[PDB]
Amino acid sequence: SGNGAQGTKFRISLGLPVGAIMNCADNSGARNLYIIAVKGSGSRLNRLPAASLGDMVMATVKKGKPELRKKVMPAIVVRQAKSWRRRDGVFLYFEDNAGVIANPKGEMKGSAITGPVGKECADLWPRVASNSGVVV
Amino acid sequence: MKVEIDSFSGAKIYPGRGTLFVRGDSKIFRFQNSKSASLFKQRKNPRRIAWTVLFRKHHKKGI
Amino acid sequence: SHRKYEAPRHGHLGFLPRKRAASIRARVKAFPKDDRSKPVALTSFLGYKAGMTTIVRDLDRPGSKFHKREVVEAVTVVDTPPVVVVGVVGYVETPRGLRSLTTVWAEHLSDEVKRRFYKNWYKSKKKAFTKYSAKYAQDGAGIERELARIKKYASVVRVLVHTQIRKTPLAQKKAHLAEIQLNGGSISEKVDWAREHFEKTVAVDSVFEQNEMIDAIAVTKGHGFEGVTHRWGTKKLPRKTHRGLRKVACIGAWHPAHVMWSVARAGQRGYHSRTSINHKIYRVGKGDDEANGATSFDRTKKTITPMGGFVHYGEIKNDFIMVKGCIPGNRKRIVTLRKSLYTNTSRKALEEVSLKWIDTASKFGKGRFQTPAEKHAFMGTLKKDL
RNA sequence: AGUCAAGCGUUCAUAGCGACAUUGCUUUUUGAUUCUUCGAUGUCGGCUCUUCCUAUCAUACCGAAGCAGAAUUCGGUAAGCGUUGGAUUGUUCACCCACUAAUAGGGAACGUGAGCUGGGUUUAGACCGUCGUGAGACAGGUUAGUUUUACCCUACUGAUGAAUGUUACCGCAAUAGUAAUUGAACUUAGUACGAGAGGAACAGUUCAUUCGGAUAAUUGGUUUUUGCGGCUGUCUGAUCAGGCAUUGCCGCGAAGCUACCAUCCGCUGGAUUAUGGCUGAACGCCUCUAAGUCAGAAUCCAUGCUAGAACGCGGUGAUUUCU
RNA sequence: UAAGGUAGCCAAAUGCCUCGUCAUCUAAUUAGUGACGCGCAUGAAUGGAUUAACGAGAUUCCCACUGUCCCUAUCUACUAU
RNA sequence: AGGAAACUCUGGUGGAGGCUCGUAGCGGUUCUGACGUGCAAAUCGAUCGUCGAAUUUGGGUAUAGGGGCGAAAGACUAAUC
Ligand SMILES: [Mg+2]
Ligand SMILES: [Mg+2]
Ligand SMILES: [Mg+2]
Ligand SMILES: [Mg+2]
Ligand SMILES: [Mg+2]
Ligand SMILES: [Mg+2]
Ligand SMILES: [Mg+2]
Ligand SMILES: [Mg+2]
Ligand SMILES: [Mg+2]
Ligand SMILES: [Mg+2]
Ligand SMILES: [Mg+2]
Ligand SMILES: [Mg+2]
Ligand SMILES: [Mg+2]
Ligand SMILES: [Mg+2]
Ligand SMILES: [Mg+2]
Ligand SMILES: [Mg+2]
Ligand SMILES: [Mg+2]
Ligand SMILES: [Mg+2]
Ligand SMILES: [Mg+2]
Ligand SMILES: [Mg+2]
Ligand SMILES: [Mg+2]
Ligand SMILES: [Mg+2]
Ligand SMILES: [Mg+2]
Ligand SMILES: [Mg+2]
Ligand SMILES: [Mg+2]
Ligand SMILES: [Mg+2]
Ligand SMILES: [Mg+2]
Ligand SMILES: [Mg+2]
Ligand SMILES: [Mg+2]
Ligand SMILES: [Mg+2]
Ligand SMILES: [Mg+2]
Ligand SMILES: [Mg+2]
Ligand SMILES: [Mg+2]
Ligand SMILES: [Mg+2]
Ligand SMILES: [Mg+2]
Ligand SMILES: [Mg+2]
Repeated sequence: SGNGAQGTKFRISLGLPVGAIMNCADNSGARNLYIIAVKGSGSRLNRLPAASLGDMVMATVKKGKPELRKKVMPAIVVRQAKSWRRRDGVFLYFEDNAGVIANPKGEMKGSAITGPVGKECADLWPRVASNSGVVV
Repeated sequence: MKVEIDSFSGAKIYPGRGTLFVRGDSKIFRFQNSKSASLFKQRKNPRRIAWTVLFRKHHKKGI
Repeated sequence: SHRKYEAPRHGHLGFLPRKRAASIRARVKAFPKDDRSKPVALTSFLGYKAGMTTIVRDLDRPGSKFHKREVVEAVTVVDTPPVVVVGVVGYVETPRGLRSLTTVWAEHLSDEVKRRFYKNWYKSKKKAFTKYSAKYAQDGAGIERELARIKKYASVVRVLVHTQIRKTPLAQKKAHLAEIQLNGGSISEKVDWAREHFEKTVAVDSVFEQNEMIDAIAVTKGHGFEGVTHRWGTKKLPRKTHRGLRKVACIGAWHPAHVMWSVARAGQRGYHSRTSINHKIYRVGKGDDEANGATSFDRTKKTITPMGGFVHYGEIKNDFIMVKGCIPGNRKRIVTLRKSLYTNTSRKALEEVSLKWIDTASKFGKGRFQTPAEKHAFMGTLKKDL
């Protein structure tokens, strides 16, 4: 996350290390995102930088439009599929890993998001919360 | 606090118990335990599992 | 040459040596600082870890995003039968530290406490404190002058107490005996309080109250001899490692030509005495009370014991302390609670806590029901029920 | 790393630099040498793991600036704490991608092979190029090529234990160790400052990074609970109930163990360093300093935490008769 | 000079400089592939160039798959005791 | 069946090959696994190559040391080359 954060995020269980491939939820013409970095991640020997829901990552478009491929761009994780605990203790998880493509400040490249998004990402990013249909 | 109902077995889910599962069609399922969760992800039908509330309703047991 | 990539040190050196504890009851190494203004009160208490459960409370944190919203928290229950005061002792302050000079016991000692001075109680004449009891039954002669000696000297007073082990489902029959410091008034007031409380009981609410941050002192659960990988958290070696891979590769350089003390090695894991601080008391529950597990929001009369009892412990028919989180030690272990050595504001030790709901489902499995009445109402009648 | 200061820096030697010269330090370079080792000290790199140094990259507190703010640069006390993930390369080194508060430099027989690996070099097989009449040569390139032993002593990690009248309980605390770390968001505040562009900080709040100590209520994992159920083949004449299939296989699976894959917790007092000062002479003035003294750092010592001297100690209970 | 390397091929297992230059492959490639050739020192039965099929041969990439790894945990038998 | 003819096409039959998958067999790729004062002066386990022949193999017989034999490794010639 970092710059465009609107408040804090309680710790979500990390489920997306680098090298992971998630789906592209928005209509920016990309199909999948390939995670190469996690913003705000710490430094430990041999530990992969792992991303959770709501975190801003650096990703490349492995499959999609050639205007988007072969370059690094910021993305935002909106669906995790690794079970995490909320403070009301419900363990929840989606059925797929999914993110959207955004600018470094948080404004989305696309305009609409398919599928649900996590509210722990919606509250952190309002532009994701704007184009989100259903927020769970 | 709310006591939710199991989306597979109709059991009562107390706070901090069981799991939740959001499917790609934005539908929310709730499981009291890994038994019902694994049966759900095995795609079993609750009307054929003899201990489910749906089964007992369908067979008029305790009805 | 230098280590190629920096990495933090595995393990903590202030918790050395990782040996078995001397006794099964952890020692209170430090008590809260005294002040000669407050009434005579204890500084600690003894209980037995009965197990864990969950609560639901409405969080009051003005600035959190879950302010005035319900959260579920893991608590642990300490079964605390009311302790019994048998004896006090005073300590003078020498240039070599504190030193006990006297010990004044109560007249009548129960069997459950005088079993502590025996290894083979079943074959014994039970002669223990029998001449000290004959030292009693005069006017006061062989007792009152030692009490006045503690008044004249002994600028720190500790009270000998012992648990009531027969009130718990444990099969021990031999109570635990300990010293608890007094932190009120003058030395004369302390020893007068003790003399009045001889052969008498002290309840846990006379020392503790709700929303108080306490320290839990206990001996952790034993795990025996353990390798370095789990004992210290070192990295597992790669798969094609001859002579095993749950090891530390380099245990030191050529020079100094010795294995260092700071090298992580295999040995005993667990059964170390630990002190975990800043644990908030959520409920000071009374055993002389039904609906211990009930709240003002729940209002269904159920005690704190789960369905089928606590696993490996039993019932909580006595008083108990529900304290937030994990404490060292396993179930059935003697646990010494202690008041905080300092006053912590933090906007978290000052949060008043009111519970909404307490979990009483069975911990022997994935329990669906909180009460047998609820279970029977949901399931209807059965074949055993006619 | 200094000393000097011709000049650069609009102006100005010294904010920052600094020529021509000159004095040193180091042993992480490569040399030089041949003292030890050729009746063998296992030899490159990586992995792993600990400690040490400071010539400090970040963090704490400060001083200086051609320091308005922001950003940056120089320097001091400081090694307490941390200093990453990857593409290529056997590499050390290197060069890029990206995160980060930062991605500082080194030593420990160029740390570490009875710790690993064997990619490389460095036996024997083989190929190419050049050289050689030839056998063959090549710090030229390529491919394939056995990595042995601890049960001994010490060291370290744990575990007992004789003797201190016996035995039991409760204690004290010499000594030794010690730990927490860093960032973001809101607010301060679009405020101070600045012509504008831009654009802070203290306090406070909520979270988070790295680490550590526990714990198993919940979630997840594990299944010889061979606990229940199901399935294949065969055998017990069939049925019921079972045997075997190196735990036959599959689903669920309590208990236990366990995970930043789960949850909880991780203290406050003093003395100081740098530095800034007070009073105040020396030197009738002036001066943080000479006497005296104040505040002050992630520093040190305590509080706290962990062991408890098995030749450190205290209090207390009972102390044997027809061995 | 006896003849001066032709046809072809190439930083090739053969190119010192060299991690050669360009393109592609990747977020990033001293690797790989396709090109270029004044080639230290390619080259024609010292056989040259190419080649379907075959290969426990060497090398790169892609899909699938996974405890190889993030980051370890648990279980069984036989040891060790 | 087609075609003017040359001959082409379709469906069967047949059962060829130093073909192929894969046993017994023969061999010995990788784990650089186990063991490594071993069960063993070369083994064990799994993973593998090949498996109708340029195959595997018994017995008999021939070649003998600067000699033999060698689908050629300076390999083998009684744990000796
Ligand atoms: Mg690594
Ligand atoms: Mg090193
Ligand atoms: Mg270093
Ligand atoms: Mg090996
Ligand atoms: Mg349980
Ligand atoms: Mg020499
Ligand atoms: Mg030698
Ligand atoms: Mg020698
Ligand atoms: Mg020798
Ligand atoms: Mg040696
Ligand atoms: Mg210094
Ligand atoms: Mg050296
Ligand atoms: Mg060694
Ligand atoms: Mg090699
Ligand atoms: Mg060779
Ligand atoms: Mg020649
Ligand atoms: Mg050579
Ligand atoms: Mg000390
Ligand atoms: Mg742990
Ligand atoms: Mg489970
Ligand atoms: Mg379990
Ligand atoms: Mg003055
Ligand atoms: Mg030519
Ligand atoms: Mg060429
Ligand atoms: Mg590669
Ligand atoms: Mg090429
Ligand atoms: Mg040639
Ligand atoms: Mg081959
Ligand atoms: Mg064949
Ligand atoms: Mg074949
Ligand atoms: Mg075979
Ligand atoms: Mg073999
Ligand atoms: Mg081997
Ligand atoms: Mg061995
Ligand atoms: Mg040869
Ligand atoms: Mg031979």
